[PDB]
Amino acid sequence: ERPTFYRQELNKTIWEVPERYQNLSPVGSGAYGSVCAAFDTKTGLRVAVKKLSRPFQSIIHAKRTYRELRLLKHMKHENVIGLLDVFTPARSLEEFNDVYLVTHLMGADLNNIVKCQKLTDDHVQFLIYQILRGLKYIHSADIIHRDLKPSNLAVNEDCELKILDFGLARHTDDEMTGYVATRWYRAPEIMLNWMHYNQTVDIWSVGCIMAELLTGRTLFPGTDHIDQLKLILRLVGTPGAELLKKISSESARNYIQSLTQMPKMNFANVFIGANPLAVDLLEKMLVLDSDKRITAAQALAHAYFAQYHDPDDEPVADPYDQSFESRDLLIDEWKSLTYDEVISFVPPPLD
Ligand SMILES: Nc1ncccc1OCc1ccccc1
Repeated sequence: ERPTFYRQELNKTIWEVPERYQNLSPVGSGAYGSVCAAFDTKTGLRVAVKKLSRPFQSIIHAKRTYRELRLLKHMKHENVIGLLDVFTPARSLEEFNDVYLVTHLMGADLNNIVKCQKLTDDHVQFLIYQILRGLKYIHSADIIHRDLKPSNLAVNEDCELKILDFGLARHTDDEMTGYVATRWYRAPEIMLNWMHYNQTVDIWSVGCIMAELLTGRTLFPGTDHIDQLKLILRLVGTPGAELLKKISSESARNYIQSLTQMPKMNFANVFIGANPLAVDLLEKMLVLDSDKRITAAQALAHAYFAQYHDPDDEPVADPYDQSFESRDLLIDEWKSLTYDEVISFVPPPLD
């Protein structure tokens, strides 16, 4: 039942993994955590294996670990990263200390691929279609990604795309500061914390990505939070009184009102030469009032995607119980929860 493990040291650390995984080779330069590429001899799949660092060192870290495992176990969709395997060399709860996770090896992300360059309209159609397809799935389970950007989108030779690296740990203030890609795709309401946010923040990110694929340029490359807000408001216009009401921070509401009023620009003269159907879709995504943005399910039926739309093949997710987020537990309790999820894991059918 229990497989045989073997040990080796790599650039760093003792890795201890089932024999099925061969040819471990350090990847990412540690940008993704401690990650090795490998070949899984049981599936024939090229895989990424992550060893979690100090998963249970604190309450906050124990919960993070549990959170990532729960989320990865839930997701089963062509356009979303899933879990191939999860293991520990530990034989009991008492000795449980390390957690390893296994997924498809991704090669190129959309960032380091389309760096500084425009795509053809049919490629924009197909890439945005798949993002919205994965997002309909994610949103139907009441999961919000929260951090969509080109670097979290993986694409292979045949233009096939998966969404990766969900928002699982809140960013520091410093990484959100200045002229940084980490902030350029973020909805204004969450960038300035105007109000309680919801899944519609992801649709704002999609519009920012779509614009960039059409022009080859960052849509809102702000030098800081406030510079970025000015770039946004110049395009979509300053808030009307209806939206101002919904901003529950008095200080933010007050700052917005200090600004000279501006009308929404003509998108056809911004995105010169673009498919009129693409322009129409951009206007429906890039709307300041989040209540009024188009949803993923609605966008999928938009005429821009007539080439790819298939209502019988755009599935939704099983319900996802997130009650644990409200829950306050000891380190050892989070750890015991995690062990149960490791132990109960069943791999996906190879078909
Ligand atoms: N899939 C990957 N491809 C290349 C480098 C890193 C990758 O993912 C790291 C990972 C593995 C397991 C769970 C979560 C993240």
